[PDB]
Amino acid sequence: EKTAVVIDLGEAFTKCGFAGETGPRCIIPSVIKKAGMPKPIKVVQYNINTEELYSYLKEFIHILYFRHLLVNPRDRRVVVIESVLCPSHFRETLTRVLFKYFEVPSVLLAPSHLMALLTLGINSAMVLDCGYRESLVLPIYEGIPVLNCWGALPLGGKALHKELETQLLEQCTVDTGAAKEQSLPSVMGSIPEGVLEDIKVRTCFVSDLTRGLKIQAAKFNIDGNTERPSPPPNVDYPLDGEKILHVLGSIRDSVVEILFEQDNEEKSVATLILDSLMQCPIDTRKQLAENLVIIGGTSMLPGFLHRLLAEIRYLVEKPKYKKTLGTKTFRIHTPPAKANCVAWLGGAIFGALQDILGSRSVSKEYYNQTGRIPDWCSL
Amino acid sequence: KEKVERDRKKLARRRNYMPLAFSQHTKEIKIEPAQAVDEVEPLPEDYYTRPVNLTEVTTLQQRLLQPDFQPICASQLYPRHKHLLIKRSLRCRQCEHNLSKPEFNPTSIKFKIQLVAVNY
Amino acid sequence: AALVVDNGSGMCKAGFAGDDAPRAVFPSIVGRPRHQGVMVGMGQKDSYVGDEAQSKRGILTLKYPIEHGIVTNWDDMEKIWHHTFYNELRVAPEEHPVLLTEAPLNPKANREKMTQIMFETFNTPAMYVAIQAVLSLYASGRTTGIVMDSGDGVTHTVPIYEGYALPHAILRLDLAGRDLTDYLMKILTERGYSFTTTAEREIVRDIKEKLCYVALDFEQEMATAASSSSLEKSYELPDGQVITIGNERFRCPEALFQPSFLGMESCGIHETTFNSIMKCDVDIRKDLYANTVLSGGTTMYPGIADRMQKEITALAPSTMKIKIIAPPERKYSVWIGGSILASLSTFQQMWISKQEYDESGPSIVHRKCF
Amino acid sequence: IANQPVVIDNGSGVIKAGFAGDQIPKYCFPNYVGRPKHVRVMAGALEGDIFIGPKAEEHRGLLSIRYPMEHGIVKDWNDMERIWQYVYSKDQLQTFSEEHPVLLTEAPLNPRKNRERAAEVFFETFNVPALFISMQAVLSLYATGRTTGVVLDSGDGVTHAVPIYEGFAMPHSIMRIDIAGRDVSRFLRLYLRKEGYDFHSSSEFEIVKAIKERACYLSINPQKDETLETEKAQYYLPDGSTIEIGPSRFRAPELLFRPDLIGEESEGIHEVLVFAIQKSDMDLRRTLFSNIVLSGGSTLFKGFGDRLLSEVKKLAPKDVKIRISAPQERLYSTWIGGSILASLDTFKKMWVSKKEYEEDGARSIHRKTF
Ligand SMILES: Nc1ncnc2c1ncn2[C@@H]1O[C@H](COP(=O)(O)OP(=O)(O)OP(=O)(O)O)[C@@H](O)[C@H]1O
Ligand SMILES: Nc1ncnc2c1ncn2[C@@H]1O[C@H](COP(=O)(O)OP(=O)(O)O)[C@@H](O)[C@H]1O
Ligand SMILES: Nc1ncnc2c1ncn2[C@@H]1O[C@H](COP(=O)(O)OP(=O)(O)O)[C@@H](O)[C@H]1O
Ligand SMILES: [Zn+2]
Repeated sequence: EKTAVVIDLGEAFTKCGFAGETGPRCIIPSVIKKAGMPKPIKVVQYNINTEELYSYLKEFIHILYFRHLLVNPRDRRVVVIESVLCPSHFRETLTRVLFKYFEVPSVLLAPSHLMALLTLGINSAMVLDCGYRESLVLPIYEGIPVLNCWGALPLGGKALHKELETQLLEQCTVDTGAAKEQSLPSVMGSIPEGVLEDIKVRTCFVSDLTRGLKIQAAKFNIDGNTERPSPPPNVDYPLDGEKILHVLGSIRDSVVEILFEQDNEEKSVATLILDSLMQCPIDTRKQLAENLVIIGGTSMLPGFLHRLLAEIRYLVEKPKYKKTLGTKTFRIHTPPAKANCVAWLGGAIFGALQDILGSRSVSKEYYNQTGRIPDWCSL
Repeated sequence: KEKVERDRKKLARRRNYMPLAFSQHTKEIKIEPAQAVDEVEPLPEDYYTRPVNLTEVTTLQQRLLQPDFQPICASQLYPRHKHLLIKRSLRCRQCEHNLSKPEFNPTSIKFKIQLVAVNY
Repeated sequence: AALVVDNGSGMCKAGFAGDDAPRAVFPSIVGRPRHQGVMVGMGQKDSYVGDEAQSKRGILTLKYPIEHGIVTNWDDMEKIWHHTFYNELRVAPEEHPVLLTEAPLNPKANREKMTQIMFETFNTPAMYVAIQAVLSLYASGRTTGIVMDSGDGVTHTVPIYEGYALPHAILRLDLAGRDLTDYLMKILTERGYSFTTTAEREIVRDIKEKLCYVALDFEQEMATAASSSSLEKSYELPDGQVITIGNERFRCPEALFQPSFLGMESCGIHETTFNSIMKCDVDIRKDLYANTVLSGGTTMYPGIADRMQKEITALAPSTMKIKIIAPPERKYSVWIGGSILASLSTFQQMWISKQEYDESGPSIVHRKCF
Repeated sequence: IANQPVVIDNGSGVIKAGFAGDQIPKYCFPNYVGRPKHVRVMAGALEGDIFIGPKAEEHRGLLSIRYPMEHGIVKDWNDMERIWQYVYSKDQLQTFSEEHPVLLTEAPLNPRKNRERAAEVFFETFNVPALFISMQAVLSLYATGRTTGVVLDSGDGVTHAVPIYEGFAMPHSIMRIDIAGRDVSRFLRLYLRKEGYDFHSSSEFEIVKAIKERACYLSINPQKDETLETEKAQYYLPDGSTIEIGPSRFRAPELLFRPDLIGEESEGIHEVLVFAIQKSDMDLRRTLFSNIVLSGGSTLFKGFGDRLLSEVKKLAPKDVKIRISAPQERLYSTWIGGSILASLDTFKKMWVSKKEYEEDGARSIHRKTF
């Protein structure tokens, strides 16, 4: 047998490499540069025609299997990591591309949350997945994902990128280099997603709960006269060479707060753990609480894990969660690989198990015969 | 253990003896599970009231090229080995062979079997 | 060298003959997971059993294989016996002969199919089925006297005088520990604390065992429960959440003494014990009043013996002296009897062999049962 | 006071109000409190911080929906007081609560604290002449006009099966499971995300309930419809955008009849009906199968009666007549029953007067319930 390849198709970035390795070999933006198109189209797009999606995935998988990885597709197996409740037609297409065009031996559709649990070694743990599109949580108890007690909110990368763009356009101060030393607002109508992502990573950080709670009430201005903490210094960011955008200190520590803002509904990234944990079985409560896992690149943002764990323990004392989750000890697990590449590492650890892989995985001979991929929906 | 269990279960179904007890039925490796920290390290108080040089911190593109330990600072970021390129050979569905390349494709523009639509 | 294996509906007590207490005591349950179409993680057992299923209650649907001392699912019971011999006891069933326990006045198919498995599946050298009540007397070193062996599955009253049992005087009542556990859920749901799932029912059994106690005067206890909050005790769940059960503490075990609460329309555990003695011969009644034994874990309720004495004394004549026999080890009263029986050299002859089973069939058990 | 009594159904999803004289409930509005989604500091926004029923439906996308009652139990009492205050508003009824007496319809086997607090509010906050808490099941029979009948009342919050024979309800044969219409709405949202349409917001949960109510058919065989390629019927949203539901349409409400699929440990809607009949005495079983009544909104699913009949038949004994008599007004059946009950002169005796509650104590409401 040969070392099975692991792919993990995401909206922002795709993880790729081989099984039984310390981390992924290639990690790249999930896009393709088609002739005529100035900006490259995104390879994973939900709610489009199958033929157009088929062509994009055919183009992308080709780049992964030749330019990034150097190996024959037909020779060795595949371990496709994809999140639970991934759209039906997308997963059906992705398999149909691998089985028909590339003619792979067998694909294994592992849920990202159960794979993240294997990397630690613990059999039972709560898993939060703060991705690009949606920040999803799914309790895993001793190998069994509990779909009953699922939770998701659109407070990921996309929702954060959009919030940054909005704030920058309000307090817009750019030095074009054409008598634009004076503050010039909205010279460009929209900012490209590639720039916004680079600003987010380098400039913006996650504030402490004490400082963050003041920032929330400050921008609200709820019958108070200038009750904001002192912001960090303003950082100057180059746009397309000559144009120098002066990023305000307030924007850096306020952009993140949309994730941890209550917004009346009581629906934050913090609340989603406690909302799910309260809905879980009464016996499983204390085991899941003690074993928390924080995957996804959105949680890589500096000082996110401290704010989350703090915001949890504050929301615990709130009267809604005070009865059930009152006297619970919330402890976070530190996975071996980085927060972005926890999902991938599980699939590699699973891919190394040649004996179990072949049995669980769906063979091409079965797919060609039936034409029915197994899912958590009815058969 | 699961393979042996699945094999034993499968050969029992294939036999179709209804689990007939002819003979008597029935070293361990134990990993310690990772310890959960009570409080994760907070964001350093330096980040508050300090000028951020965009030269010192690394962009996403150059962060992600070193995935095993993608470092925020530039001083940590080490140079990775150069990525090897591929020499493609085409094979059809109905037909067998089609075209291919030599064993010394480095500094060579020769095809072992030249085949193209413009050449027929 | 011989094995005693009590097949109780609540807990399966198994061990070696001659030993003081049973070696392995685990809850008699099979844990099948609430699996979706999503793939399962590693270290996955298709069906968990006993202490393993008791650890992994959260996800697994707990299904008791024996219902009212009748084996409903035999495939499940086979998996428990496989966990009993091979894993729990660490002994081959082919080597040692196995003594099992059946409740009195059970269906004939139960004893028939029980022994068939032991002889064919496990290939045991000898197999003897015994009445749980008959064994329970040996524990107290008493040949004479009636027993009120109330289990999780059933409660039965077997009067035995001078080492001779009265079969027609035997009375069976379906009211037992599991019905009380089911009753306790309903009245806890009336207070506020809702328990629905099979895993939650197991937590309600832990609440029952620890807090619940038998009241001497129920009407007097309800008056004190209403006025003062002295009887109200707190219990911590597996979750940090704590609950204050209140009057429902002593309301649960009352159902034993008056089944009207459960709504069975039957005689109480006190009244059935009296009725059984009255069905017996007039002469021997004296000793049965003097030697009334309480066996099983449904007679480990704090102050059942005091309430039992009071209720029997009222029904029984005034001149008679009513003594209730409550030994410290009531839970293991069925097994400890089995250990004494199996050890005795006389019992060596009473064993049913494979040769005897092969020639006659499984019907031989009905002749050599009791 | 002789003035006409006000019937009010405490439906988790939709509360139905009106006078006892009316043949149908004039005022029935959704049971949820509407507050502005964005925390309003500024002027020119939604004022009051309270939007109930038709006002909420108008400005739905702007507000944040919070249901005060979950699984037939009141979680937030402050919210429920505002809802009952809106029942006695200028919008609906337009009367004094102090003048007219009241009839509540609490689900069976609810917490006793739920009934006690419900009475306290209606006696203290509103100055009611008299109050009477009743079972939802018992009312449903008055509406149809038959004494005997099992009532499978599938509401939004709770689905319960109560067998009543010749005006006698067996309280032990009652069966209650939490998997109701609201859970079907929750599971449909999950399958809609599996089709690739997110409804993350609490306002966006309301349109999932509308999608369910509009287009969701129960297939007689679920396995055949899954293999068959769907039409993918388009539904139009409030904004104007179209969504192709496809296979999610039929495999969402299936979770009523088979709740193990998602991973919820419950019996199922076909099972609770049969179990409730089988739990009752053997003589009545035939008549209870011969008289089944569907109540509530979570029976109006297209081909519910067709599936239930088939699923009941295979579980029920062979060659037994099974008549599932659904009225045309299933959603409003529970209220019509109360409206008839309230009109009768016997109701005058049944309810508890305000002075009675002050003198007798707390028990007064509980003891007069039945
Ligand atoms: N200390 C206790 N106090 C009250 N109830 C108890 C106590 N211990 C156990 N119980 C209850 O009574 C039952 C006793 O079961 P036990 O361990 O005696 O096995 P069993 O299945 O009843 O066996 P057998 O029928 O042979 O006696 C338990 O299932 C539990 O519900
Ligand atoms: N190393 C990093 N540091 C900070 N932010 C990151 C880092 N890597 C990714 N991110 C951000 O978090 C997001 C993570 O998305 P990702 O989990 O890779 O995608 P998906 O959820 O589709 O699998 C990216 O879109 C990016 O904005
Ligand atoms: N026509 C319909 N088709 C399908 N489901 C419906 C229909 N009407 C109502 N429902 C469902 O039933 C619920 C109404 O329950 P309802 O009968 O008001 O309960 P209750 O008896 O507790 O008042 C709605 O919230 C919805 O989920
Ligand atoms: Zn060809």
